[PDB]
Amino acid sequence: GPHMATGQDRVVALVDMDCFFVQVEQRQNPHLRNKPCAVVQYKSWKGGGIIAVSYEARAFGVTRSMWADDAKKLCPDLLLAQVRESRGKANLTKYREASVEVMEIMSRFAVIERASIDEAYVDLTSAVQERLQKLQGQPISADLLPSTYIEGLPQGPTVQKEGMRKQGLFQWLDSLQIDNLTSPDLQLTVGAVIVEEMRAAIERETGFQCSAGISHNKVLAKLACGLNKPNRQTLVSHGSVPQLFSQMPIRKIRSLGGKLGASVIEILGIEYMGELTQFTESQLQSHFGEKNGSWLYAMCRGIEHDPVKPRQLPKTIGCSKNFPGKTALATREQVQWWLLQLAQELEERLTKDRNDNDRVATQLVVSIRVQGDKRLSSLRRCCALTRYDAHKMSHDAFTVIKNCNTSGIQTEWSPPLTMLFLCATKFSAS
DNA sequence: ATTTTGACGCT
DNA sequence: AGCGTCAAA
Ligand SMILES: [Ca+2]
Ligand SMILES: [Mg+2]
Ligand SMILES: [Mg+2]
Repeated sequence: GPHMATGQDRVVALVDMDCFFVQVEQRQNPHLRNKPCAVVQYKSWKGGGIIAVSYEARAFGVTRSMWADDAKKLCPDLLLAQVRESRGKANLTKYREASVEVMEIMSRFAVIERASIDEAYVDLTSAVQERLQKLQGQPISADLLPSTYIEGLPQGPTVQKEGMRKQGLFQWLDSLQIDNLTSPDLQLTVGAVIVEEMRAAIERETGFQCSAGISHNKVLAKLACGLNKPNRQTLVSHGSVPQLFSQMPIRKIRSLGGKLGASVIEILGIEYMGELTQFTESQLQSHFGEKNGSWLYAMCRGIEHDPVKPRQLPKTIGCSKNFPGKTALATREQVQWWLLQLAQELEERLTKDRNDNDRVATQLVVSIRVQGDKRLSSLRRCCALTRYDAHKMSHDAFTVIKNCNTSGIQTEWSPPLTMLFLCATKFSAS
């Protein structure tokens, strides 16, 4: 009752660029704008593997992970842009730089947590309080929320999408109590006003469109973001949670898309997130462990406490290449040549990182997979990273993996290597 | 033969 | 420290 916390203390947004790599290529090549297009890596094997797809192409059924030849079967007029290749491998530099562009715009508004190359969480609590004192009890106009959906509305006693959006927003604003500065729904609404402004700034200054979720925690912000894509934002209030969760498959909640979510479904015999409310915390802890149990118990009620971490920069810098099927590396020289290629790209990125962000990596992680191994990594070993020098780094990696060669012969490597991975970690200020 | 990434938990 | 899980374009 009067003491049960409700997790309404923060305003958190999640901003996710729409079909990010496609928008990077469409900005660069206007011929691709407003067309079914996709971004592909490599070209030789089945036309390349698709990694990003415009909404126009998704309408034909084109997806990520599809081979371009197969996507062309679904969408004969599909346009393709190829990821740059350098030193024999895919090079993602253009997209990393466009991402930095967007994160720097977002950082002007608030503390952000970089969640991936194209997504960031935003803690808007303080900015919301400032906007609320500036507003001075003034009602919030629908005009300040031109692309906002209110999850769960309209409800109760037009057939076009934008009509429904405005009806729901009108119901929400009609209800709002702008008299109380501590009102969580008012705080979320002001959050949404700020996110509209941030999204406008991103589009004005980069050309890129994005979607956003606004709620009281990261999990609900992330779920909200996906409810109305592309180029829209969705507010998920605390009161919307019971109905939203009553038909929400467990796997849709972040961290439950894999084995743990599968076990929640199997062990408890449920399908939707709301059904979790019928278990005690101790029951959930018994099945899924103390940490997971407590998390599930609060989450199914819409409550989560994971903070938006102040981290705008990635914590590791890695380079990896697969050598699938018959291309697996079977000679010592091949292995050394590819270690050099990886180390040269890594050196270039590390040097740029040191100049831009005043830090230096101190550990080099080398990972390999051998033909036959079921796991993603067959071997992970670390060593000192003392100089941003590709020849030294490639030598150190070879030194640390050379004992993996079963082969009795000199020049041959067995079992053949199907993957190489170099990752610089453990950054220190410089 | 999705590939190339990046964060975080367990022990 | 090394391994596993979950997620991203
Ligand atoms: Ca995206
Ligand atoms: Mg995303
Ligand atoms: Mg995606």
